[PDB]
Amino acid sequence: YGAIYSVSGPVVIAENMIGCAMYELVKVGHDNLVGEVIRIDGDKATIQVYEETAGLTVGDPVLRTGKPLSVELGPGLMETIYDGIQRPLKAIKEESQSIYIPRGIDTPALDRTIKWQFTPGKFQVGDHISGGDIYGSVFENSLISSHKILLPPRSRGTITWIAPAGEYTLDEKILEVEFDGKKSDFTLYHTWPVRVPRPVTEKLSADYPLLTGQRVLDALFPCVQGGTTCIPGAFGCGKTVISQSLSKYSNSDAIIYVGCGERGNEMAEVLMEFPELYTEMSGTKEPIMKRTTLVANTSNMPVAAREASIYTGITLAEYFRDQGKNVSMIADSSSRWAEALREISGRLGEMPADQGFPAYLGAKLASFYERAGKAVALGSPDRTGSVSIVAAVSPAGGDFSDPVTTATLGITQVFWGLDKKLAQRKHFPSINTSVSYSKYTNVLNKFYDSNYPEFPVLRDRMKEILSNAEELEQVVQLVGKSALSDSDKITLDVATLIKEDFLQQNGYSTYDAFCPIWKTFDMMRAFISYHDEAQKAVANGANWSKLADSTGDVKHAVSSSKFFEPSRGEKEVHGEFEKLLSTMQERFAESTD
Amino acid sequence: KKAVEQGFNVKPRLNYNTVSGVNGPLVILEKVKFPRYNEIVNLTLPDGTVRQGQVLEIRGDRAIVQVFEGTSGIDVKKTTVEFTGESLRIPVSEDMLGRIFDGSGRPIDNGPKVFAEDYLDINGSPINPYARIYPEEMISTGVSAIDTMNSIARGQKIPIFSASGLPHNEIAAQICRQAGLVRPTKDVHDGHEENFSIVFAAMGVNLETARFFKQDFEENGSLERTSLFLNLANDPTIERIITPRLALTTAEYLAYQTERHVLTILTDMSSYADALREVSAAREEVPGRRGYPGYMYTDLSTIYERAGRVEGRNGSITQIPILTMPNDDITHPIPDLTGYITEGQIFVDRQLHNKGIYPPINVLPSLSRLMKSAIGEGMTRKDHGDVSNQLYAKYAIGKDAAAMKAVVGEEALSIEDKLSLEFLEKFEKTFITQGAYEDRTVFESLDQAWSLLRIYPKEMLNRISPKILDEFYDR
Amino acid sequence: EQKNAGGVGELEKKAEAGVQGELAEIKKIAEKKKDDVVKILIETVIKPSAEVHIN
Repeated sequence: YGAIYSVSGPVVIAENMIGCAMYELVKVGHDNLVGEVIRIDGDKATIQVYEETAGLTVGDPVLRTGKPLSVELGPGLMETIYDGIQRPLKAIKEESQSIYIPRGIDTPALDRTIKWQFTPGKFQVGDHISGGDIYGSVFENSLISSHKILLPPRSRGTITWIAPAGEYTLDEKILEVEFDGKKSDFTLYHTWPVRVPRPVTEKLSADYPLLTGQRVLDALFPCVQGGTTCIPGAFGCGKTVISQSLSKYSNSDAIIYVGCGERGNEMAEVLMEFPELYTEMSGTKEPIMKRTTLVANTSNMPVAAREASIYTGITLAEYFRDQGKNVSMIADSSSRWAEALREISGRLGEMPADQGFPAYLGAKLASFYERAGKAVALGSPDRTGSVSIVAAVSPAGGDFSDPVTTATLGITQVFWGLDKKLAQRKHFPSINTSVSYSKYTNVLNKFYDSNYPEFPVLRDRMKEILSNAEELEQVVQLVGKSALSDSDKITLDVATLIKEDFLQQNGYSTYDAFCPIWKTFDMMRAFISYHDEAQKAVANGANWSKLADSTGDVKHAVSSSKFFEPSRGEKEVHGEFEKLLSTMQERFAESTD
Repeated sequence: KKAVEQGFNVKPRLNYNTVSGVNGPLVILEKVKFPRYNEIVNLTLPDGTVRQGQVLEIRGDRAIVQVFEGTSGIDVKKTTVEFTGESLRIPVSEDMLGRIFDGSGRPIDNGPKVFAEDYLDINGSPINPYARIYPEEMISTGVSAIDTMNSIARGQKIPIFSASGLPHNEIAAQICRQAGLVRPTKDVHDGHEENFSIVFAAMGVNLETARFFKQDFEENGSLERTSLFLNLANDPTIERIITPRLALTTAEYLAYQTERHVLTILTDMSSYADALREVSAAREEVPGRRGYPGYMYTDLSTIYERAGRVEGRNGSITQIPILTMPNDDITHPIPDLTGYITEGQIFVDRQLHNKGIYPPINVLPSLSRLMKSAIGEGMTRKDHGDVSNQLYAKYAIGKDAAAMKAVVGEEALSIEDKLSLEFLEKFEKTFITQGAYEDRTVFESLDQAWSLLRIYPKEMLNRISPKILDEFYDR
Repeated sequence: EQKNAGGVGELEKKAEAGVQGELAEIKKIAEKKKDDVVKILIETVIKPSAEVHIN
C-alpha cells in the first residue's frame, strides 16, 4: 500500500497513502513498526512512529490498520502485564527469550491460544442486540468468576447465530448479527478506540464510599467508588501502602495500575511486589493479580506508549465498568504522563503554553478525570459499574506549582497528602491531615445516614480538634507549656492519642491490615466520646491532671481498640465496642467524684 | 554455536566525489543511493588527509554528513567520501581490559587495534520492564567519605557533583584505582570468580588531566581491570558524545555477557552537555532552556539507565557520572536532570576544598538513595548503617554549633556542642581527610568511624541502637 | 629504593616470559588457520550477491 518518503527522528512521511484516517495506526516498514498518523497532505500522511526509526529505508511499504489506537478488550487481559500501547511484556519475553523488547514485535495483546469456557447469555437467534448487551460470559480466572463479554458499543443488529456453550479461543467467532443486510462476526474480544470514552447509559453521582481500609483516609478524607483522587508521588512518601491497599483491600472488583514513565527500578519493584500480593476476601486465598492488570513503562520506552498509558488503563477500566464491576485505576505518576505530553509537543513543535506544557493539558486532564464515575452500563441487562481514579503526582522540583499538579488538584475531589516528614518519623500511612482534604464528604452524607448516621459529625469534630491542637502546638512553643488551660490540654492529649492510635495504622499487623468501615466508625465513636467526656467532666469538675492520671486505663483501652481483630465478625466487634464504651462511661462517672 | 559467519559477507561501500557544498562542520551530498537514517563515513581531503564523519539527515536522495574535526579546506571538486556499511560499532572483546582508547574507539596506547569478538551497536536496546531486579550489594570505593556514608550499591547510579576548579578528577582516579567488591574482604579472600572491572570515560578532559589519568592508571594495578577512554577538549566534540556511548557499551558487554561486576565512571558530563548543545545547534534546531537541547533529559536517561543488575545474568553495572556545576547551582539543567534520573548524589564542596581537606566530600547535602541495600550483616558489616546515621547526625550538630560559635560564644554552648566541635574537627581532619593514595577498606573505615565516634559516651549516641553499642563501643 | 630497583630486571623478565607465552599460542593459531581464513575471504570476495534493495 503505502511507502516511506522521508524520515527524521520519530516522524515519518508516507507517500501515496490515500485513504488513511486522522489518528489511524499503521505498520511502518518491513519491521512493521507501529506509528500514528498526525498530519495529512493529500496522499502524504505524517506518521509518528513509536520505536526507533534508525533502520527505515525510503520505499519501505507502510500498511494502514484502518483503526485508531485501540485496546483489545476481552478475556485474557486480567493478570497480564502491558506497556502503554498494550503489548504483552510477559508474552514478549516468552516468545523471543530476549532480555530486551524486540523492535517491531507484534504479539497479540490478548492470548489467542488460551481456550476459554463460554456460556451463552439470554440473547437468542433472531433477537435484536445493541452495544453493551451481555450475550455470554467467560470464566476467566477463579476470582473473576464471570467475565461478561459485551457487544461493542458502536455495533447493533439482529442476532443470526450464536455459538453454543463450550471452549473457544479469542480468534473463534461466536456471534453473527445482521444490520442492513450485511453480516458481522463477533469473537470473544473487540477493539475500542482508546481516546474516546466508552459510552454508558447514564452517569450517576458516585455516593458509595471507596473503602480502602486505611482508617485515616476512610474516615477523615473519604473517597467514593467513581471518584477521582490525587496523591503525591514523591520519593519515600509511602505511596506503596496506598497502592497496595487500593489493589488489596478496596471494594473494587478489578484493579487497573498504569505506570506512565516511572523509573526502571521502581517499575521493577512494582512488577515483583504485585504478583506476590494476596487478596482479602474468603480469608486471603487468592492473588490480587487475578483481579489486577498492569500497564508498565520504564523511563526509556516509546514516548507515545508513555503518553497513551493512562488512556489504555482508563479504557480497560471503562470496559470492566460496562460489565458492572466497580474498578479503581491507579496512576503511577501523572507527572510522567505530562512529561510525555510535553516531549510529544516539543517533537511536534507546538506552542508552549505554561512552563513548556501544551495548552490542552488542562482540558486533557479534565476529560480524562471525567471519564471516571459511577454509571449505568450501556445495554441490557441493567447493571451499574464505576471507575475511580487514584492518580499520583510528582513534580520534578517538588514545588507543587507546575500546571499539571494544579490542574489535578483543581479537578480531583479528594487529595491524600502524603508527607516526607511523617514517613521520616516512621508514622504511617504518613498522610498529612492538615493539608489533605476531601470534597466527597457532603455527597457521602446519604450513605452515612443510611448506614452510620453519626459518622459526619464525628469526622468533622475530629477534624476541628486536630486543627485546634495543631494551632495550640504553635501557641505552646510561643508562650510555654504551663499557659494552657485544662480544656486545651485535653484537646492536646486527645489529638496525640488520635495520631498514635487512629491515624497511625501498622498495616503489616493482622489486626489493622484492613480496618473496615464499621470498625472505623466504632473507633470514631470511642475517640470522640473520650474527648467529649473529658471535656465535660473537666468543665464541671476538678483539675484535668488527676482525672487523666486516674483514667489512664480507659485511655489504654481506647488505644488497644486499634488491636481489635476485624475477623471476629462485625456484630461481635460492634458488641465489644459497646462494652468498651459502657465501661468507659461507668469509669469516668466513678472518677468524677 | 556462534552464528557470526555473516561477517564474511562483503557489501559494496561506495565513494562519492559529489560534494555540492560545505556549510560549517557539515558537508552535503546530493546523489547517495537508497537513503537510510544513520551511517559512518571516511572522507578524504584533496591533500589526501583522511577524515571521519557521520550522517545527520535523510529524505528523498538527501544526505548530509557532519565531518569530525571540522571541514577546513574541503572543496567541491576534489574531496571524496566513502560510505561504510552501517552506523558506528565498537570492536569489543574480553581482553579489552587494560587498553586505553580514544573517543572514536581507536586505541591510543602502543598496542594494536583490539582483536574484536563482536561489533556491538553503540546505542543499545530498551530493557524489558519484565526483566529487571534491584541493586542488592555494595561497591567499596576505598574512600571512607563514600563507604561508611553515601555507600554505593552494586548497580546504583550515583553522580559526583563538583565545580570547575575542584579536584573531581583526582577523586575519580582514586575511586578507579581503589574500587572493588567488599566480598573478598568479607569472604576471607575465598571469592575470586566474581571478577570486577572498571570502565573509565573522560569527556572534554584537559590534556594535562588526561595525561594524569593515563600515567596514574598505567602506574598502578587499576589498568589491568580498567578499559579507559579519553576525549581531549581540542578533539572533535561529537567524539565527546560518542565516548560515554562507547564506555557504556563496553561496560554493558562485560557485565551482561562476561558476568563481570563493572564500575562505570563518566567524567565531566558538563562537557558532554556542551557537545550536545553544539551538535543540536549544528542542525537548524530551536534551542531549549539555557541553550541546551530540549531532549537532553532523554539522552541522559539513555546514558544512565545502562546500569544496574539484570535478571539472569550475574553481572552488574555501577555508574558514577561526574559533572561540573557551571555556576554552583542545582537549578542548572545538567545537575537538575542528573539528580532527577540518578539515585542520590555526592557533593564536592568549594569551601571544603579551599579549607585544604581532601577528598572534599560535603556529607550534609549528599545522600545515596539505595544505601539500605548496600548495608547488612553479610553485606559489609552489621554496624554500618547505624554508624553512618550517627556520624551524619553528629556532623550536622557540630556544623550548626560551629555556625552559632559567632552568635552566642563558646561558653554558651552545651556539652553536646563541645563534643560536637571536637568531633567535627577530628572528623574533617582524619576521617573525611584521606590520602590520595590511601585505600581504606570498608572495615577499616568503620573502625576509624568507631574510634572517632567513641568520643561520646554511649548515652549520647542516640542514632545507634543499643544492640550495636553493646557490641562495638567497647574495643 | 635499591631493593625496589633490584626487581626491575625480574619484572621485565616476567613480562617478557608472559609475552612470549602468549605469542607462541598466537603464532601457532595463526599458522594453523591462515590458509582456511584466506580461502574463506577469497571465496567471499570473489562471489558477489545480486539483489535489489527496493524490497
